[PDB]
Amino acid sequence: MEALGADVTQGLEKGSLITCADNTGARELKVISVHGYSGTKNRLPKAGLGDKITVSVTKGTPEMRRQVLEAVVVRQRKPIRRPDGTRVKFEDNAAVIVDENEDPRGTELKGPIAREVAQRFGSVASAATMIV
Amino acid sequence: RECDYCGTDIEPGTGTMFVHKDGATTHFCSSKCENNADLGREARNLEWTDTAR
Amino acid sequence: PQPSRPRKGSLGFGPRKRSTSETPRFNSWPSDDGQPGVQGFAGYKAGMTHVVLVNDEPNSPREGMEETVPVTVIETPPMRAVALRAYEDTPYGQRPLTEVWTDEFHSELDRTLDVPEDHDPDAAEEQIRDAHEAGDLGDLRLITHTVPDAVPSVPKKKPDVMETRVGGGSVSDRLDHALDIVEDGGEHAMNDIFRAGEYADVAGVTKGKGTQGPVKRWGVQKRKGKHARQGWRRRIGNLGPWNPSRVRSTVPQQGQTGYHQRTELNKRLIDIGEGDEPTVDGGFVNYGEVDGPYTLVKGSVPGPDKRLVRFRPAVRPNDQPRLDPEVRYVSNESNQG
RNA sequence: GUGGAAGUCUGUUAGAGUUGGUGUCCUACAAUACCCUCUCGUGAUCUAUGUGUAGGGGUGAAAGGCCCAUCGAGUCCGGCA
RNA sequence: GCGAAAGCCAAGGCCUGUCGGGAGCAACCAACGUUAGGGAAUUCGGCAAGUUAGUCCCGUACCUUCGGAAGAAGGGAUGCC
RNA sequence: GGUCUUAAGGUAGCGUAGUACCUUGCCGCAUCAGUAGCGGCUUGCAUGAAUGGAUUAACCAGAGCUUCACUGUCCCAACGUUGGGCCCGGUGAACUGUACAUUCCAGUGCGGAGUCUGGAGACACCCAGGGGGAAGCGAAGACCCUAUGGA
RNA sequence: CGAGUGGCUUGCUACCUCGAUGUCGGUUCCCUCCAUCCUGCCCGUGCAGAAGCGGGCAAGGGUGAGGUUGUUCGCCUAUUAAAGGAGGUCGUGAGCUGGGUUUAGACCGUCGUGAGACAGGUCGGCUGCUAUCUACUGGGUGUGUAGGUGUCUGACAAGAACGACCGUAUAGUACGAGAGGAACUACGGUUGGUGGCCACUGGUGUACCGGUUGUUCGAGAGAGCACGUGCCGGGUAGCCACGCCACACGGGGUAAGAGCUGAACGCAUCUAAGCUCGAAACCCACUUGGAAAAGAGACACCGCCGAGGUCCCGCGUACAAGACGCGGUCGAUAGACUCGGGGUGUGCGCGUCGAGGUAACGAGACGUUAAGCCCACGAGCACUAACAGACCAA
Ligand SMILES: [Cl-]
Ligand SMILES: [Cl-]
Ligand SMILES: [K+]
Ligand SMILES: [Mg+2]
Ligand SMILES: [Mg+2]
Ligand SMILES: [Mg+2]
Ligand SMILES: [Mg+2]
Ligand SMILES: [Mg+2]
Ligand SMILES: [Mg+2]
Ligand SMILES: [Mg+2]
Ligand SMILES: [Mg+2]
Ligand SMILES: [Mg+2]
Ligand SMILES: [Mg+2]
Ligand SMILES: [Mg+2]
Ligand SMILES: [Mg+2]
Ligand SMILES: [Mg+2]
Ligand SMILES: [Mg+2]
Ligand SMILES: [Mg+2]
Ligand SMILES: [Mg+2]
Ligand SMILES: [Mg+2]
Ligand SMILES: [Mg+2]
Ligand SMILES: [Mg+2]
Ligand SMILES: [Mg+2]
Ligand SMILES: [Mg+2]
Ligand SMILES: [Mg+2]
Ligand SMILES: [Mg+2]
Ligand SMILES: [Mg+2]
Ligand SMILES: [Mg+2]
Ligand SMILES: [Mg+2]
Ligand SMILES: [Mg+2]
Ligand SMILES: [Mg+2]
Ligand SMILES: [Mg+2]
Ligand SMILES: [Mg+2]
Ligand SMILES: [Mg+2]
Ligand SMILES: [Mg+2]
Ligand code: NA
Ligand code: NA
Ligand code: NA
Ligand code: NA
Ligand code: NA
Ligand code: NA
Ligand code: NA
Ligand code: NA
Ligand code: NA
Ligand code: NA
Ligand code: NA
Ligand code: NA
Ligand code: NA
Ligand code: NA
Ligand code: NA
Ligand code: NA
Ligand code: NA
Ligand code: NA
Ligand code: NA
Ligand code: NA
Repeated sequence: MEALGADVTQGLEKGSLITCADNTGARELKVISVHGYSGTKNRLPKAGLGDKITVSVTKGTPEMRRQVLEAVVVRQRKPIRRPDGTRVKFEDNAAVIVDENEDPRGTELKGPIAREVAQRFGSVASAATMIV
Repeated sequence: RECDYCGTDIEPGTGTMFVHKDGATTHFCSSKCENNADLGREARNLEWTDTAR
Repeated sequence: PQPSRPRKGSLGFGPRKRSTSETPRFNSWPSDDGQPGVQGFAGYKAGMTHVVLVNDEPNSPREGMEETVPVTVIETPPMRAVALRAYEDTPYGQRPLTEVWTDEFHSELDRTLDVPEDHDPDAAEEQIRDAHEAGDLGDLRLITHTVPDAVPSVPKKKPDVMETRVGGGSVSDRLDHALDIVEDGGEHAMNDIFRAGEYADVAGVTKGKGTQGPVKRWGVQKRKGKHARQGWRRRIGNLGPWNPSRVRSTVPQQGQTGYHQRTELNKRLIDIGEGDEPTVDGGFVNYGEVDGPYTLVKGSVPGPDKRLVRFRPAVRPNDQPRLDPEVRYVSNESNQG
């Protein structure tokens, strides 16, 4: 994919439970895979900012519960680095469900989103409130 | 830049930009400042703080 | 079924033992393109700091913006060519032929050498040109050394002598260029060779760590799960299979780590200044204060502070040199805090 | 409210026991030990001293368990070279 | 302090759970401390470690042999002057 | 089959069971995914009434499973503390030893060789290490058969 | 139907070990094979494109993570360029583990008159050793080459030092009715591996500073113990990774292959002679090692009564011994002092305030006070200590 224009240190692992940042009817999401990433013996699969992941819907509406959907990491607790060296950490870890073309399945986005996320997924970005 | 806790000029190419649940942004110049706020202290009461000076 | 996995560590920096010279020695040299010149310098490592810059790279979308880069400060006071060494071509490789020296010796070159008293700078020269007429004149390299005295932070005075290579247009030209550099007093400086923006190779003898286990020496795994509370925590499962009934060398074992030579590839030169523009507040920890001839290097460099590190114009550069990058802000903020 | 029953609870009171660590030890400190962990802990409780049961015999809330580091038949000497 | 509990201190006892000297004292091991983000992916198994904790007030499900389940769970308080 | 063996011919329950070969039985719950667990079903290879059947509150260092919480169990390791470890003084054993012995790759041999054959490699001595080999050391194999053996 | 190769499976055989060659599975760590899953170069196609299908060369590199099961096997998920297979005593227990097989205890079913059995199932059930030789990893002492200092050379040896993916432009282009949809080339990034480094972020930091519970030294002041810090907050240096830097291209020769010229065979033919091209593979390149390379090297200078080295003294850019490196008054090597830079976070005392109380008394608040305390760093500074001196050497 296109450069994030920032250095990331993965804050997630396959199996990590995170927050669903949208009105999709999903509240809790469970990480499952990481698009375009193959690890190495014993290394548990790492997921960080701006990564197209694969998710299992953990909590929510009885229609959305247990659905295998794709999504994008929009916030995380581990510090990610910008060009000027500053670090950037968020309150929680989260991602917004996405479809095949990579357009949000939900309508609006809850909470902020790092500005670096815009460059990889504009359709998600052009639907954002705060872009830190 | 200037620290949103202590108020001391922040050295370029140094620091963390914390982002809150609401969306607000807070630049800290050090880990000392971060943990001093995570306790519940306000930069005003801390004497060594420039905000307090 | 035994999932695959690459080996632990490289068999290319072996045998992992202590180095023969605390001074690095280059094995390869830059080809003879432009005008005649010396292909290397040296200086002593001072420390780390960041310098803010303007994105140079014309293919960086961010081109022209602010950008903080890590820089290893290094003191590079003028070195001195004390002689011209010439090798000849034999069916047994290349062998030294002779040396042509000077008379003006540094007040302390005797702490290492048995400084010459009666040399013949004409007959050797003579013999050299004669080898050239014959067509058996292999490359030309100058015996060079430093002035540790010039760096206060560096405790040592006893000069670190070492041979750098001269390669120019024709062979004749650089033979002379060589002769002249020497004849005077051999004095030369960084600017004479390098230029900010350019790419260089920094060789140096790494920080030494004594004997260490395989975990830290080869990146093997400590024991896991229940295995770790058993009486083995940081040692491999086995030294090998039944047959061949022996332990290979390819198997990671305990040994000497650090203080090995490494010629770290493609290091960029941010700026080459003089004075205390780089020095930090309080002082470069475990090193001291910098003030004088220096060089700023992008990234890390082999060895700890005070160790001699040699420069050589990158022999296998990937990028075209983007000369004299704009330096917007060099941090002097203390290292302690 | 009083009363203070109980093979009752909690419990490193004392004392008794011995679940996991498959730790430490494994030419030991020790021919069964150390440490943490764990169980009972007014009762079919624990304990000292005295005293009774002897070898195809005792004793056994029974595991062929125990009867002096000796048990699907103790130990000593003899039959025996 | 509930306490023959912890912990700290007397009285009394001891420096004899009886070889010592030196190295910021490496690898390795044994007891153990702390580890960002993640949180059982480790593993036959959460083995090991950890988490909870004392007292008071509010409050308490299924089921039940009506004894219990129950300290269920869940919620708040706690210092000093 | 719509009586024959042998006296009767499985009733209440319970049921894929710590009993079910087939077996990972089928359906469901649960999970991204569940030879697991639970519920239902059940012709039960080869369940069943004091050889006790079923049901069940309470108790349990008893066996399997799930969730919240928790964490260096793991991702993936780091740094630290204490006792050793290492160098010096003092004290001072045991195991084990046909002989020779600096080996390595092949070969060959009672078919698993440092010692044969052919090559390769190898200056001697020493310190530290984790144990690849000596089919390493320890125990006249408990497994198997043999003995006109034992209990 | 016919010919074969390998030695993963299974079976047969009874040569080898019963004065013992520790089981299965797993783990860890190491070399290998090719019968190639991916990656590189090819061929054919029922080859428009894209996507596939079949074959060829090719072992550089990769070939991962999880759910049930002791499982191997295998079944399932989501990722993936692909998640290939096999050998090394079915590699590895003087490495781990001990879940299964297969001791002794017990239950169920089946069989049995019974003791008791089972190639049925289930619960519980132990992992000894101080390495002599060899082997390899690292480290030293001698001898040989036959005085010393410094700089070299390079027989040879090691490397995967790099592998792969996504994206942008080329392009909505070639091709195609349409749908759909390439490439050469140029860029940017991620991932795995690799080597090094600590400005930055993070960890540690029982150096350090502060808060506070219990108790003891009468109170106060200041301290000890609470496991090797009581607990809690903060944390320098350093060491680190979760932090940061660096890791080609290109030549040369070839394979599968595409061709040229070309005869045997007037023709034709890529081959027979000859020539052009062509793989992630091979050789160089590039990194590391390397005068003990017995052909035991080369240069330069000093010296053979004297060059140089050892012990010694102060210390480390080095360090388990040994070794290595620097300094020694012609000095900043270490300590002290002082600044500089940092860590805490406002000291004792006293003044005022202080809910209250007749008073005694009074927790605490403010000021004094960016104070008090503290430093594994830097600088200045010969104040102290680097003094005395001994030894070897052609
Ligand atoms: Cl995955
Ligand atoms: Cl392990
Ligand atoms: K045998
Ligand atoms: Mg694994
Ligand atoms: Mg620092
Ligand atoms: Mg800072
Ligand atoms: Mg009781
Ligand atoms: Mg064990
Ligand atoms: Mg009695
Ligand atoms: Mg029995
Ligand atoms: Mg007796
Ligand atoms: Mg007995
Ligand atoms: Mg953690
Ligand atoms: Mg699991
Ligand atoms: Mg436990
Ligand atoms: Mg069932
Ligand atoms: Mg009956
Ligand atoms: Mg031989
Ligand atoms: Mg026998
Ligand atoms: Mg038998
Ligand atoms: Mg008999
Ligand atoms: Mg036989
Ligand atoms: Mg053996
Ligand atoms: Mg082939
Ligand atoms: Mg196609
Ligand atoms: Mg290979
Ligand atoms: Mg085996
Ligand atoms: Mg294997
Ligand atoms: Mg072994
Ligand atoms: Mg064993
Ligand atoms: Mg078992
Ligand atoms: Mg079992
Ligand atoms: Mg069992
Ligand atoms: Mg042992
Ligand atoms: Mg203490
Ligand atoms: Na242990
Ligand atoms: Na042990
Ligand atoms: Na009553
Ligand atoms: Na115990
Ligand atoms: Na008897
Ligand atoms: Na007898
Ligand atoms: Na004594
Ligand atoms: Na019956
Ligand atoms: Na830990
Ligand atoms: Na061995
Ligand atoms: Na066979
Ligand atoms: Na034998
Ligand atoms: Na095994
Ligand atoms: Na290959
Ligand atoms: Na599996
Ligand atoms: Na074997
Ligand atoms: Na064992
Ligand atoms: Na095993
Ligand atoms: Na080529
Ligand atoms: Na030599």
